[PDB]
Amino acid sequence: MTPIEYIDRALALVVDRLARYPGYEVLLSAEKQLQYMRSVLLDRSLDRSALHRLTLGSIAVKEFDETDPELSRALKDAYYVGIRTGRGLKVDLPLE
Ligand SMILES: [Cl-]
Ligand SMILES: [Cl-]
Ligand SMILES: [Cl-]
Repeated sequence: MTPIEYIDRALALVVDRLARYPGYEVLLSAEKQLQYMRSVLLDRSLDRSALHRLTLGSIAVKEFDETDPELSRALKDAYYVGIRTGRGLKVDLPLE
């Protein structure tokens, strides 16, 4: 799995949930923070600074641990892989 696949998983679940709770500011905030992490992964010119301002882990615990554990887990996975630095990720060579 790549970090982006985790982000995209979380995003799909947030979108699914938004179909049920279209107004929910918490989900809308989560969607914004995921999209930002996604853009950071895709574009090096984008400043990585604001990553420290993200609250996805806190949101999962406070809002979804009880209510929606599938979403909670997905948000936590996405937050973690999103703040992991570039330099520690793993690479597979062809033929290996
Ligand atoms: Cl969890
Ligand atoms: Cl790290
Ligand atoms: Cl790793």
